[PDB]
Amino acid sequence: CSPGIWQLDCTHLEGKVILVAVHVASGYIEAEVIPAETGQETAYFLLKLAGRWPVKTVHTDNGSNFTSTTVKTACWWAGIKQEFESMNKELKKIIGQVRDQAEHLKTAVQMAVFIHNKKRKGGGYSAGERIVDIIATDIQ
Amino acid sequence: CSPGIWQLDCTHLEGKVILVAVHVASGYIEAEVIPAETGQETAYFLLKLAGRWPVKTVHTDNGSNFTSTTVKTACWWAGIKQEFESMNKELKKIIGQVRDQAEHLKTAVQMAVFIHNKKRKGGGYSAGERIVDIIATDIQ
Ligand SMILES: CO[C@H](C(=O)O)c1c(C)nc2ccc(Br)cc2c1-c1ccc(Cl)cc1
Ligand SMILES: CO[C@H](C(=O)O)c1c(C)nc2ccc(Br)cc2c1-c1ccc(Cl)cc1
Repeated sequence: CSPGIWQLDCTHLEGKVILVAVHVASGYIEAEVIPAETGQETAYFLLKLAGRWPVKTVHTDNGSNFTSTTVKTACWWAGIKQEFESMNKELKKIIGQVRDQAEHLKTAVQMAVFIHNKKRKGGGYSAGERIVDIIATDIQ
Repeated sequence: CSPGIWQLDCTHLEGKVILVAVHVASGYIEAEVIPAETGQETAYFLLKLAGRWPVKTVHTDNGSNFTSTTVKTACWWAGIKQEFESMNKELKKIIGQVRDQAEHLKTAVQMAVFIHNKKRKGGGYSAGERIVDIIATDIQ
């Protein structure tokens, strides 16, 4: 599985929208609570993600997510292409587990991302260790 | 220079606040436009950063930035310690250069972060390549 492949989806919780990007080869996650499922939020999230990792292609489970000119302009600019688990259920589990530790869901979501990315898998490395290892190896 | 060291500061542009985190050993940047310079925004940004990279210690040029219980609770939770260029001027340059390409400053800022992190330095690697190389080497 290519190191440049990400999957991006939205989930709903507490009337709010959680955008979840998963680095496919590693299981590493970035996520953000957005006010609305909009082309503009998606484009913005893509720019942010691409500035941080070498994002080559993005997949989704809802293709209509990527049809706005706003989104296609963000991929154009960042040089991203499209195509055309669930680690989303596990993230939601974690969120429920830490939910009480924070007032705002947005805070709980970042706690859950932290926990997911740092958890030793294979009982081995964490997803946070695997992404860095995968991308460095691909560089050299 | 230890791989776990980050510097975090706020700048002002267009009446808005830009929080800038710099990975010291590599020059890699993460940044975000926040509505207000608040303990809560800083804590939230720290949680997000720590979920993504192995953040051990954070430095700042304004120590009072880190005195709220809100912020100290985020470091406590994420296991971050404190202490007690400018690549901020260069980021501001980039921002001015792409400013016209976007309506919202927040969008321009992410474009500038992208450009900064992908630029081949030493004419060599980009900051995005160096951080991954530094952190992977430190893992193995
Ligand atoms: C960053 O937003 C937090 C939240 O959504 O609950 C928040 C907020 C909004 N207010 C706080 C006030 C005092 C203290 Br002590 C901690 C917080 C916290 C807080 C909650 C959990 C952590 Cl790990 C760090 C800070
Ligand atoms: C994401 O927020 C953008 C901005 O701050 O200017 C935005 C916004 C807010 N609206 C757009 C509407 C149509 C088209 Br085409 C592009 C955009 C864009 C846009 C601007 C630049 C890029 Cl690279 C991608 C999208």
